[PDB]
Amino acid sequence: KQVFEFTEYKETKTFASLDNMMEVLDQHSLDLMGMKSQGKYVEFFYDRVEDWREKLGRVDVVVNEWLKVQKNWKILYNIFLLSEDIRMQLPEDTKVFEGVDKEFKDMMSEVSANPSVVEACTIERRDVLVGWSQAIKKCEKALNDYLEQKKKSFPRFYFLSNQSLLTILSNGQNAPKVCEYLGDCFDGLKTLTFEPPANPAETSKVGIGMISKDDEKVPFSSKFICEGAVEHWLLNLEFRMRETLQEILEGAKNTADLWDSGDKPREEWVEGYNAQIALLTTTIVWTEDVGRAFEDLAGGSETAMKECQKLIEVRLENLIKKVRGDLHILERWKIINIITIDVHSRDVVEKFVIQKVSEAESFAWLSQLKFYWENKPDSDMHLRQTLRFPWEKDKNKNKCIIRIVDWFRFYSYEYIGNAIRLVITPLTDRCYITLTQALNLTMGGAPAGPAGTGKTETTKDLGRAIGIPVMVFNCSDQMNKDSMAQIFMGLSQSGAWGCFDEFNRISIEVLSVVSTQVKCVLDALKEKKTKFSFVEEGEIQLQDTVGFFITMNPGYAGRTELPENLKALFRSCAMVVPDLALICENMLMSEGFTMARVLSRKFVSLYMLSRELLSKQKHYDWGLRAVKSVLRQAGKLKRGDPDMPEDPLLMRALRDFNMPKIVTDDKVIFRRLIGDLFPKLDPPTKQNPELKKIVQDTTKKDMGLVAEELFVTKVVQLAEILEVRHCCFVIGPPGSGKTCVWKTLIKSYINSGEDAEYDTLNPKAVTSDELFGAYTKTKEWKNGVIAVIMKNQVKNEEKYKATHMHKWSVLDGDIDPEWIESLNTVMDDNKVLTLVSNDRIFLTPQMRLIFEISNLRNATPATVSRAGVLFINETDIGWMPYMNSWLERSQINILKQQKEMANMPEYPVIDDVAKSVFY
Amino acid sequence: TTRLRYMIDIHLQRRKPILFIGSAGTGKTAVVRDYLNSTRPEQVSHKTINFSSFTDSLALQKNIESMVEKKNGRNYGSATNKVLICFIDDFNMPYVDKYGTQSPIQLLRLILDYGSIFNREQLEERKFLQDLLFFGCLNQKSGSFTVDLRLQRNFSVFSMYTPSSDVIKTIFGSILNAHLSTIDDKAQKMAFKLVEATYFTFDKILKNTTAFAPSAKRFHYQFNFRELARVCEGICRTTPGQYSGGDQGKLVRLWAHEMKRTFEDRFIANEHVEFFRRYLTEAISKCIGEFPETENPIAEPLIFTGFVAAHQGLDQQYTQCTIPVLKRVLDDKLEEYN
Amino acid sequence: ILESVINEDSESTIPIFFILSPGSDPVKEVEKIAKKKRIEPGKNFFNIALGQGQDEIARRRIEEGNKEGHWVMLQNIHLMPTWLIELEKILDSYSGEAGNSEFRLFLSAEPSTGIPIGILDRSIKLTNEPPAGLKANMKRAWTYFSKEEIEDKDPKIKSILFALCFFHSTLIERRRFGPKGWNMSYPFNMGDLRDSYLVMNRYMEQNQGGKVPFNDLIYIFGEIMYGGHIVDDWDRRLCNSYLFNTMHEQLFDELELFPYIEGKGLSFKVPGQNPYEKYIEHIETSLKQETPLAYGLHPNAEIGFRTDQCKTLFNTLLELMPKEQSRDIKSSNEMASDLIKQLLEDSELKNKIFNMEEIKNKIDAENKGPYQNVFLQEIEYMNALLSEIVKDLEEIGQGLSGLLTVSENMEMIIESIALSRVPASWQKLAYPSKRGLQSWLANLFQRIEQLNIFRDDPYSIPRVVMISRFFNPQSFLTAIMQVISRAKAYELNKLYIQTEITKRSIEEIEGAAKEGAYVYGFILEGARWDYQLGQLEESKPKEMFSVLPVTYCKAIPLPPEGKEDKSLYQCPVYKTEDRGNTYVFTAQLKTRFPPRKWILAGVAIIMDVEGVSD
Amino acid sequence: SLESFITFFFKAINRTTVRDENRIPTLILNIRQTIYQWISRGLFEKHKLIFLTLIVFRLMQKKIIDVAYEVAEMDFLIKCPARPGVENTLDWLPNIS
Ligand SMILES: Nc1ncnc2c1ncn2[C@@H]1O[C@H](COP(=O)(O)OP(=O)(O)OP(=O)(O)O)[C@@H](O)[C@H]1O
Ligand SMILES: Nc1ncnc2c1ncn2[C@@H]1O[C@H](COP(=O)(O)OP(=O)(O)O)[C@@H](O)[C@H]1O
Ligand SMILES: [Mg+2]
Ligand SMILES: [Mg+2]
Repeated sequence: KQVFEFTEYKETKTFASLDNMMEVLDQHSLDLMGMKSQGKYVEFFYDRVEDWREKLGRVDVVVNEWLKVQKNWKILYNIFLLSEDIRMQLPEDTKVFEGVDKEFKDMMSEVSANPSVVEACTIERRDVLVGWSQAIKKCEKALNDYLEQKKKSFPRFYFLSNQSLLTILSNGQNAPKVCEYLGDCFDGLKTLTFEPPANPAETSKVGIGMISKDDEKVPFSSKFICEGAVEHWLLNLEFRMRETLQEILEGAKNTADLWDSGDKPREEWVEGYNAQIALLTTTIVWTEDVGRAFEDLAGGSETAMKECQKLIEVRLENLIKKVRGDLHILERWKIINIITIDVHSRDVVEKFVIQKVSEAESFAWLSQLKFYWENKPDSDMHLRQTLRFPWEKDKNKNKCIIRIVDWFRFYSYEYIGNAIRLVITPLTDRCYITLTQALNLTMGGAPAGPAGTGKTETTKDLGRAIGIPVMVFNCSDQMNKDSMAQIFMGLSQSGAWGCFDEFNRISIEVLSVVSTQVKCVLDALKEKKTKFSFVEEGEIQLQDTVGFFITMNPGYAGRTELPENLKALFRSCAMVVPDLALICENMLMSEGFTMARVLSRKFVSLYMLSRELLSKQKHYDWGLRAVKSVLRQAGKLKRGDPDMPEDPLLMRALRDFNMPKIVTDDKVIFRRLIGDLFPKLDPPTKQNPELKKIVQDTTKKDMGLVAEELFVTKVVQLAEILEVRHCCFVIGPPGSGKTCVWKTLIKSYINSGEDAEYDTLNPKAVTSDELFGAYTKTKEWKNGVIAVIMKNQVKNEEKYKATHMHKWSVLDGDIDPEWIESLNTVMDDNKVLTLVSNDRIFLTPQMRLIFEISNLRNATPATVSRAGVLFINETDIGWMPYMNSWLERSQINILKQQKEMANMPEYPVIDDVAKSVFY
Repeated sequence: TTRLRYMIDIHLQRRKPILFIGSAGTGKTAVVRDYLNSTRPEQVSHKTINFSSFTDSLALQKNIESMVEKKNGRNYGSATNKVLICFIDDFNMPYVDKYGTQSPIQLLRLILDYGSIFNREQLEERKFLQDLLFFGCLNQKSGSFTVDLRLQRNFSVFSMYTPSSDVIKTIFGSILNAHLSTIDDKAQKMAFKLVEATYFTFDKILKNTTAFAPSAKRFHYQFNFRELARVCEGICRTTPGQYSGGDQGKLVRLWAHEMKRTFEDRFIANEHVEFFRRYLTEAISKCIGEFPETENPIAEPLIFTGFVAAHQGLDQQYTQCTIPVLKRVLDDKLEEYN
Repeated sequence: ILESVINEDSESTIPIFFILSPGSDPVKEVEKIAKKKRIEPGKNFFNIALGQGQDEIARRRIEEGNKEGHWVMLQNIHLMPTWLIELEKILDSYSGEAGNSEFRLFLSAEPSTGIPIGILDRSIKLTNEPPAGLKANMKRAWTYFSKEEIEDKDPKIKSILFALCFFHSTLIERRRFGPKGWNMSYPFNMGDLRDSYLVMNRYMEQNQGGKVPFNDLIYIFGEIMYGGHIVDDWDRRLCNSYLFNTMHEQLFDELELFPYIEGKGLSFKVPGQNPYEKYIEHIETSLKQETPLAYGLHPNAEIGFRTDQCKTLFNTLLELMPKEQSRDIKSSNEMASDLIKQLLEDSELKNKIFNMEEIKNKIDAENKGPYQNVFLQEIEYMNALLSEIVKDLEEIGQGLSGLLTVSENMEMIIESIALSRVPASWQKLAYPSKRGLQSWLANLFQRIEQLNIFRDDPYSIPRVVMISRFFNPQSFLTAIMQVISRAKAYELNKLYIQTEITKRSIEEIEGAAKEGAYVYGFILEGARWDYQLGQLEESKPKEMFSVLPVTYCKAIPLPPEGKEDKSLYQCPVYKTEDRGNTYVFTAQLKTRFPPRKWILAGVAIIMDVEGVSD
Repeated sequence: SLESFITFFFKAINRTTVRDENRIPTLILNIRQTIYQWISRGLFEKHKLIFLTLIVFRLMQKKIIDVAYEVAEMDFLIKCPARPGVENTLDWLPNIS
C-alpha cells in the first residue's frame, strides 16, 4: 500500500520525498532478506520471503534510477531551457533531448496513476529509463565540449565554477545577471551600472560605469553596449575595464604635477579620484620626486635627500589629520592604503639618509618597487615582455612601467576596488625581490612559512600594486589531473597570477603531473613563443605576464615531500611572522597619531615585556587582535581631544583598558612597568560622573547592596566595554558577585534610559546540540534555546526590540571549544549567526552578549582574543557588602517585595543593639 | 547525628540547601533518610534521586518535573504552600567530560539562582521552578573528586566524620544490648566486648594503610559501616532458644565466623588474609582477656548456616554446622535440584 | 658491484631496489652494465618512468616482461604510493606462478615513509652515495655546469661563477657540523645554484665594458639565492660572511677563497684566466686535502664533530643492541629506577619546594623591585617543576613496591632512566637544555641552591648573579634594565643591554654597582677570551670551549642611527649547546681581528656546556 | 624479508669450494662476508660503520670469537653516564672527560 506523490516541476510530475520511503524500504530489505534464509521456520516458508525480498530489491534499482536521471536531466534541461542561443548551436542533441524530456514528463504522470514505483518500473521500464539516462549523459558530454570552446575564448570562465558558467551562458541576453558573477572572475568589478532601458520588460545593455565589491563607482568614458555572444561582450568588457583605468591615469598624472605647486591640497585631490588610481599616482609622483632628489645630490645639495624626507613626512602628517576628522568608510581606505605606502616611502628615504647612498642606480634604489610614468623614446619594453594593449603599442602617449631589480613589466590595469593593502615591512620588500627575480628568469616563485604568516595575502598585494589580476585556489586533495590542467590552460590563456593556498597538501601522484604541466609552460616562457603546445588541447594562447606561485607550510600535518624536479622549478623564499611594531605603527597612523612611529616602537615593547614579567593567565590576550581593539578605543578618544599630546593620551588608554583584565598581584607590577615607558607623564584616572552617580543611587534604592568604591568602578568599566565590544566575558573567581555586577548595570540602564530585558540560560547544563538545535529523525527543524531567544528578541516576545534601548542575553556556563565553535560566527566582528537549518539571523548593534566563567582553561587562546574580557578580583568585591546587606536586611526586604516566590520564609527583625554586636 | 539533625531543621526552615561530604563508610545517606521519614508529609514532601554515572541533565529534569505540581501561570510549585525537598545522592559520580565540568550538575546551578529550567520539548516556554530545596550527599575519592565551586557556594557544606571507638560503641552497643537482653539475662557484658573487638580489628586495618587502602585493584577493599552493620545484623538473626545458656564459647565463634566472611571476601591476596587473622586473634584475646588455647576461636573448618537447620526440621535456627554434616545436606539437595 | 650483484643473485622473482640521493641517477649506470650482459637497444628492455596515467603502461610492461623474459627498469617509484600496494599484489602472484627465466625488475626511488614493507623486504636494496668532500663537492658543482656554456662565457663571468661554486660547496660542508656550524638543517640542491648563475649571467651581459656591481650581486646571493633556505636570520649573517669574503673587487685577480689564512699554509686561490679544461685540473690539485680551517671553522671544531659523530654511533648501537645480553647479572631498568628514586628520597625534595605564601609574606610589596618580580616568577616555575618530578617519582616508586596499575607514560619513564636520558615530561618542564639524568639532577640542585640564597634577605640582591641558571635568562635582562630606568630618566624601550667582560674573578665583594648587574656562567665556543689582553682571540687547539670571566651588564640608550664598529663583535648567546631557537640576547665583546672572521668561525656563547666547576 | 635472507644464506653455502677439509670453519666465515656485503650495499655510508660494530659485539656477546671483556663493561662502553662529585681535575683533561 505504499506510494510516491508527484510534485510538479512546471511541468513535470516528480518523485519528491522518495527517500523517506526509500529508507523504510531499505530497512525492510535488510532484516527481511536475512531472516528468511537464516530462519529454519523461515526456510520452510522461504518460497515467500525470497519472492518478497526480490521485489524489495527490484524497487531500489528503479528508485535510484529516476534520482540519477531527474537531477542530471534537471541540469541539462535547464541548460536548454531559455537558451535559444545554446539550442541553435547543437541541434542534433537539443532535439534528441527535447524528445526525452517530453517522454519523461509523460511517464511520471502515468506513474502518479500507478501504485508502487518499483512494481510499476518492472524490468523493461528500468531498461528504458537506463537508455534515456545514457542519452541525457551524451547531451552533457556534447555540452561539456561546447563549454571548453567557450573556456578557450575567455580566461575568467575557467576560474568560474561550471554551475555558474552554465547559468551565465543560459542567461546570455540578461546582462545584469552575468555582471553579478564577474565578481567571482575579477578582484574588483562586482557588477556594472546601467541606463534604464526603453521598454521596462527588457534588461539594460548600456553600461555607463562599473561597481566595485565595496560599491566604488568608476564611470566609463562612453556607453558600453553588451553585444550578442556572452564570451564576446565579456572580453570587450575585460578590455574596457583596463581602457578606462588607463584613460583616467593620463588625466590623474597631469593634475598630479599641478597639485604639488597648486593651491588645492594633496588630501583633497586624493578624494576626487579612485582608491587604485590615487595610490598608483601617489607612488608615481613619489618616484619622480625621489628621482629629482638624486639628480640634485649629484649637483652636491646635501639637503635634497633631507627635504624629500621632510616633504614625504609632512604629506603623511597632513593625510593622518584627514583620517582623524570624520570621513566616508570607502574614503577611509582610499586614504589609509595611501598612509601604508607613504609610511614605507618615509622609511625608504630615512634608510637612504642613514646609509648615505648618493648615487642613482645603486642597488638600494634598484631594490625598491619603483613606478615610472614615461614615454621612453628608446622603448626596450617590446623585448622585455610582449605588447598586448593599444597604449603600450602607441608609443606617442606616456605608459605606466614598474621597475624593480632588472625586472621591468608594464602596469596591467586590472580593477581591485579598494581592498586593504598590507603594511609594507623589510621582509615583504625582500619577498618582492625573490618573486620578481623568479619571473625575470621565467620560473615559479614559492614562499614557505608557518601558519598565520598570510604569505598568500603578500603575493596577492604584490600583483595588486602591479595591477595584474590575482586568482586564489585552495586544494582539499580532491584536485585531479583534468581539474588542475583546466586551471593552468585557463591561467595561460589570460594574463593572471595564480596563487595556490595549502599547495603542500597535494597527492604526490597528481603533483608529478603538475610538475610536467608547469615545466611545459615554463619551457615555453624561456622560448618566449606567442603560442605553445600543451600535453592535451595543444593550441592555447600564451601570455608572458602569467606567473605561478605555490604556498607550502613546513609545519603542516600530513605534509608530502615535493619531487626534486618540481623543487628545482619553484624558487623557495623564507617567510617569517610580520613584526608587531610595523603592524601596530599602521593601526596607530590609521587613527591619526602624528608621533605614531615613535609610540609604535614603545607600544610593542610594553606588550612583549608584559607577557614575560606578568604571571601566565589564559584570559590575558597580548595578540595583535587585542592590540587593535585597545587602539580603536584610544582612536575615538584621540578624535575627541586632538589638541592634547599623543604620549599622555596613549598612557591613559593602555592603563584604563588593561587594569580590569589584570589581577591584583599583576596590577602593582604592570602599573610600575607602564611608568618605565612614560616616567615624566602623569596619568589622570577618567570616570564618567553621571554613570557612577546613577549606579550608586540604583544599588541603594532597589538592589539593597552597599555601593563600594571598588564595586561601582567595575560596573562603570563593564558599561564602557559593552559600548565598544558587542560581545564581553565577565570572568572571575568561583565565589564573587559577577552576576550582581551585570544585574546592577541593567537596573541602572532602566533608570538611565528605558527597560532592558535579559534572557539568562546555562549553556554547559543543556546538551550542546539541543541548545543550538538539530534535525530529528523526521525531516523537521526544532528551534534551539539560543536560536529561539535570537528570533524572540528581534520581535514577537517580551524581549522584542520596540521600547528597550539596550537588551543583552546572559550566559553563565564553562566555555568549551566544541560549544563556542557553533557561536564563533557571532564572536567575530561580523554580526552573522550560522545554524544547521541555514536560517540567517543578524545581531543588532543594540544587542550584546555577556559570558560569565570561573576558569577560561577549556577555552582556546583565539576565543579569548575574539571578545573583550573583564576580570573581577574576589578581594575587591569582598564578602562585607553581603554581610552589610544582611544586617540592614535591605537586599532581603527587596527580594520579598518584587518576586513570584510567594512562599519565602520571613527573616527576623534585627535590634539596633543586636546589629552593632553582630557587625 | 543529633547536632547535624538540629542543623538540618535550621537549614529546612530556610531555603538554604545542605550538602553532606565524607567517605563511603561514614553513613550520611541514612542520617538524611531517617529525617525525611520523621518530617510531616503535609508540611514537607521528600523524594530520593541516585546518579549511576549515565544520568544526563534531561533525565534529572524528568524526575524534577514529576515531583513539582503545576501552579497558575508559567511558575511550577506544590499546591497548598507545601515546601518541596529533592534528596540527591552520589552528587559527583555522574560522568565527567574531557572539559572537567558535569552537564547534570551545571543544570542544578541554573535552578538555584535564576529559577528557570528550559524543557527539551517546548524550549520557548521558560518553565519557572519555585519552593524547591536540594539536599546533597557527596562521597570524596569517588568519580569526580570535587564538584563546581559555584554550586558548592550555594550549598551549606557539612561532614560526617569517620567511625570512632566512642561513636561505634554507642551505636552498635545499644542495638546488641536490646537484642541480647531478649536472648538471655547473661551475655550482655559479652556484647560490649564484641563491639570493642569488631572495632579493634577494624581499627588495626585502618592503621596499616600500606597493607589495605583504596587503589585501582582495591576499589572494594574500602571498609564501611555496612560490613560492621551486617555483622551486627547476623548476630540479631540468632534466635534465643538455641543460644540460651553459656555464651563464653558459642557467641565468639559465631561472631568470628561472620566477621571473617565479610573481610576474607573483601581480600584478593592470601597475604592480606594472614595479616587480618592475626589482628582478629589479638582483638578477641584483648576484649575477652582469658580464652582456651586448646581450640582456636577462629578456624577454616568453622562454618555457620541457617539452611542446615531447615533440613533437620528446626525453624529459623542459625548455628555452627560440621563439614561432614554439610556434605550430606548439599549432596541430598543436589539430587532434588537435578 | 651492480654488474656483479645482478649476475650472482636475484636471477628471478627478486626485483632489485635502488635508493638514490640527490644529484645521482641509477639508470645511467644500469644501462651501461645492461648492454654488456645482453643486447639492449631500448626495444627489448624499457626504462619506464612512473608518472600519473602511465601506471597502466607500467602494469602492461611488467605483465608482458614476465612471459617474454626481458628485464624492466621502473624509475620514481616513490611518486605513486597507491600503485605500490597494487604492484605488491602483482609481485606476490608472479612469485607463485614462477613467467620466464633471466627476468628482473629494477625499481629506483628517493627514500621516504609510507613505502610498502612487503616490497622493501622481498627486493635486494643497493645504495649509491656520492664521494663526500669539499673538493669532491666543488668538482660535482662544475660537472653540473655544461662545458660548452662556460667556454663561450668570458674570463670575468666564469671566474666569479667559480667563487659561487665554492660558496655552494662550503654550505653543504657546514651542514655536517650541528651547533658550531649552521644551528639548523636546510635543503640545498643544484637547481638553487643553477638559478643563481642564470641571474649573475644576465648582470654581466648588461654591464659589458662598465665594471660589474658586486654590491648589487652580493645582496641577491645573501637575501634571495640562499636567503630562501634560512628563516632563523642568525644563520643568514653567517651565510652573508662566506658570500662577502668570496665576492669583492679583487676576486678577478688571484685571491684566497678560504678566509684570512694568516699562518695556516693552505695557499688555495681562484684560478687565473686559462682554458676551461685547465680550471678543473687546478681545482683538483690546489684543494688536495679538506680541513675545517678551509670553511673558516677552528681545528677543535672538527674534533668536536668526531665527538658528535662518535656519540650518535653509540646512541643508535644502544637501540640495536639486542635481548639486553639475554640475562646470564646486570641491574634491571626497574632496579636502576628504584636506586635513582632512593637517592632523590634521601635528599629533602619536599623541603626544597618553596611555599609561595611564606616568601610573599617576607616581602613588604611597597619596596618591591623588578629583580624581586623575576625571582618570584622563576621560583614559581621551579615549584611547578619540583612538585611534578616528586609526584612522578613517588607515583612510580609506589608502582614498583606496591600493587597498582602501571600507566604507559610511567613505563616510558622507567625505560628513560635505564637509558639515562632525561624524561620527555620532565624535559618539557623548566629549561630546554639537554644533559645526562645524573648531570640534570646535579644542575637542578645548583638551581635550587640559587633560590635558597634568594629566600634569605630577598630585598638584598646577590653581588654576583648567574644567568646560566635561570628558567628564562631574557626575563632577568628585562629586570636589570627596569631597575636602571627608575634610577635614570628615559624610556625602557630605548635602553639596550650591553655586556662588558671584566678581569676581576668572583672573589671581588663589590656588588649592585650603579648602572650595572654582575653575571657569571657564560661559556664561549669556537674561540678563547684572554683575560690579560682584554679581547677575543683564536682558541687553544686542544681546548674545545673557553669559559668567560665575571661579566658586567650595563644598560645604555641605543644609538640614534645604525652604527657599525670593527672592534665590537655581536655574538648571540644560547641556553643549550644545540643553539636551535634558544637565542636570548646579542652580547658585545672587543676583538682586534675583524668581526667577519668570528661570524664565519660561528663563535657564539652557551649557558650550559658541562664545563662548569663543581 | 626472512625469505630473501634464506636465499642469500644458502647462496653463501654453495659458493664454498672447500671439500670437508675445513668446510665448517670456512662456511661460517663465508656466510658472515656474504650477508654483511649484501646488507652494507643496502645501508648508507654513516650506518655501514654502526652495523659492523653490532656484528662484532653480537659475536662477542654470544662468544663465537674469544675476546677479553666483561658484560658490565660492554654496557658501560655502549652508554657512559657522567657522574659528578669530584671537583679536582687536571688542567689539560676536560671536565666532561
Ligand atoms: N555589594 C554587595 N555586598 C554584598 N553582597 C553582595 C554585593 N553584591 C552582590 N552580593 C552578593 O554576592 C553574591 C554574588 O553572587 P554571584 O552569582 O554574582 O556570584 P559569582 O561567584 O560571580 O557566581 P557564578 O559562579 O555563578 O558566576 C550574591 O549573594 C549577591 O547578592
Ligand atoms: N544509626 C545507624 N544505624 C545503622 N546504620 C547506620 C546508622 N547511621 C549510619 N548508618 C549507615 O549509613 C549507611 C547509609 O548512609 P551513608 O553511610 O551516608 O551512605 P553512603 O556510604 O552510600 O554515602 C549504611 O551503611 C547504614 O548502615
Ligand atoms: Mg551565580
Ligand atoms: Mg548511600
